[PDB]
Amino acid sequence: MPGTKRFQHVIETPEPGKWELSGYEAAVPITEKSNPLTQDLDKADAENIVRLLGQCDAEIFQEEGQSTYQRLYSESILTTMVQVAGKVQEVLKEPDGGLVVLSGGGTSGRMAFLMSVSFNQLMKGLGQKPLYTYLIAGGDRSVVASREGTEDSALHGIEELKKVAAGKKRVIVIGISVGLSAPFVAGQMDCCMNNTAVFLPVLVGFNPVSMARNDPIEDWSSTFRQVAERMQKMQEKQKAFVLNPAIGPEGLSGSSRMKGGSATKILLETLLLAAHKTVDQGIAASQRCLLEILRTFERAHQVTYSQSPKIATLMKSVSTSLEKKGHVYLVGWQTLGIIAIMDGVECIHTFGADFRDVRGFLIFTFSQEDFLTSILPSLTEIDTVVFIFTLDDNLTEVQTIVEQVKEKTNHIQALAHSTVGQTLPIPLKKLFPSIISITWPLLFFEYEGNFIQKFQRELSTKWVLNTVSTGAHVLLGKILQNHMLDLRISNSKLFWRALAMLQRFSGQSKARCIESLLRAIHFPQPLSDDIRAAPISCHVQVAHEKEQVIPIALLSLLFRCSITEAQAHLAAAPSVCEAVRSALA
Ligand SMILES: CC(C)(O)c1ccnc(-c2cccc3cc([C@H](NS(=O)(=O)C4CC4)c4c(Cl)cnc(N)c4F)sc23)c1
Ligand SMILES: O=P(O)(O)OC[C@@H](O)[C@@H](O)[C@H](O)[C@@H](O)CO
Repeated sequence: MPGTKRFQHVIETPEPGKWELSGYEAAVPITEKSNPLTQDLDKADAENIVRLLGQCDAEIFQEEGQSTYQRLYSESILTTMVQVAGKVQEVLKEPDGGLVVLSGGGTSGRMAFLMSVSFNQLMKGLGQKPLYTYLIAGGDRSVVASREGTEDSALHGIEELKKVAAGKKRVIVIGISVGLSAPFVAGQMDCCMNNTAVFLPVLVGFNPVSMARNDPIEDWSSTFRQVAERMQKMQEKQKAFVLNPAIGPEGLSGSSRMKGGSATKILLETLLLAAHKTVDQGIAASQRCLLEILRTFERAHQVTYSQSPKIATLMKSVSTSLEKKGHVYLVGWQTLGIIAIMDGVECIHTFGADFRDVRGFLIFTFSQEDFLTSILPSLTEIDTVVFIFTLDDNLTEVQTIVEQVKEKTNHIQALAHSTVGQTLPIPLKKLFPSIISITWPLLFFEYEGNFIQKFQRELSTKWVLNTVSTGAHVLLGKILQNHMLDLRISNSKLFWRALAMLQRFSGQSKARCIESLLRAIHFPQPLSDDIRAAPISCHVQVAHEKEQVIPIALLSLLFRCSITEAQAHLAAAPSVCEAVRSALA
């Protein structure tokens, strides 16, 4: 019948109580799983929220059991990291015609950008020509934009790759897809494997290859899984590498911007930084140089979450201000301001947020008097402003801005990073009662910019902002257990997550879940056989433009009613969330 092949590969909903015994749980990609830790994330008070996420973040460094999946510290993973370091050296010693591309969609693209710059800086601080570049799906504007649709073409990945790679004779392509999912990266990897004379592909994500996506990609013939499997075969002869430790589920299910993005920086900062440090010394990069770096990042989690109490407070404030229809400002310097901007933008697609709700500023790129003349005017009693900087920053700029903002609102807070024994100028201190200062131990360091200190700081801020933005929205009641039910379907991945979420919460067959989702999407059009057989992109393109699709679908299924009926009931409920929970009892 129509739609049987489109949906053939969706696993059937199990019968009640047998989610485990059917083998269904074992098939959920680690990156899509419900993290047992956060099953009641929707009931946790702010303090618990910080704790539960700091703990989800911790799983990044948790060791492999004695049967189960390789992790970061597993010997097979570290070996792979060393051999890739190795290949990145060959290219470092031959910089004419050599290039290193970091590539992904969404937050994977954003991570790739930050790291391309950092390592380009390093090469320059040492007077050598920069060999790094990045690619992000949808081009360079995607870096600071919510543009979830752009990851779904393999040809557009290959195109961007052929662009930045022309003329070059040795290119290392680091494709980053947390879920081993993005067609944008899959095409790059396959192109690489078709021309190894020039290309060395390296795939980075956090599922076993047996859980890589196996869906048809609409402009292409292999699936991400086949690609990743061909890469794996090639690794024995060292012409492709798959670097894919399990780090455990996200605290918020499928929100791969969180642990996935952090583990991405962790994993590649470590490996690339080792690669540089050790070319100098004329030594093979070793499992032990990586280890040093890895353990440092691991201390960095402990140091960051030492400050948990004031992380929770900042959260409580961010939430209150969102709850009163107010807005949130994340102001910060150099690289930390970027991260601030990446985080606010990600709340748009993650939580259904207006871009003003949580937004970031680099000193988007609106600097001193400009910020004070444009943004400063229109503030309010109820708004929250966060200042994010290090004690190596233009602290004059800082205190100026804090001052004027002080008058507009009281809900300021700061995130301040120091080397131990640095101190706050006291006009800055008195301006923040409960300041969040993270003081870093002294560490020995090879290079001028002290890159290992940037990496620590960037990561620690990422964790703080991710945890704040995410738990603020959970406090508002927007999250259902540990799932974001009411997401906007803007790509094929998100279509499949919507469907799976409808199987999970309704408990009903796949045939019905699919029907109810396609009806909610395409309403007022009825389900014809064309619609049933359409490619997934046609569903996406229509769902992208609507509201509450997935809750309308769930209601229809829970009441056994039409879309007309479920819509009227959702309109008669106090809120989306109230209606859904209600129906679920
Ligand atoms: C936990 C919950 C709600 O049950 C859930 C959430 C999301 N996905 C699943 C799930 C369960 C079983 C298999 C698959 C397969 C998934 C899906 N693969 S697919 O697109 O080729 C196929 C069309 C579904 C997928 C997706 Cl959507 C993202 N990443 C990976 N690696 C992945 F395999 S998600 C998923 C389960
Ligand atoms: O890295 P992946 O698995 O290919 O995911 C790439 C993008 O879908 C993903 O980063 C998305 O933008 C984030 O909002 C997830 O929280």
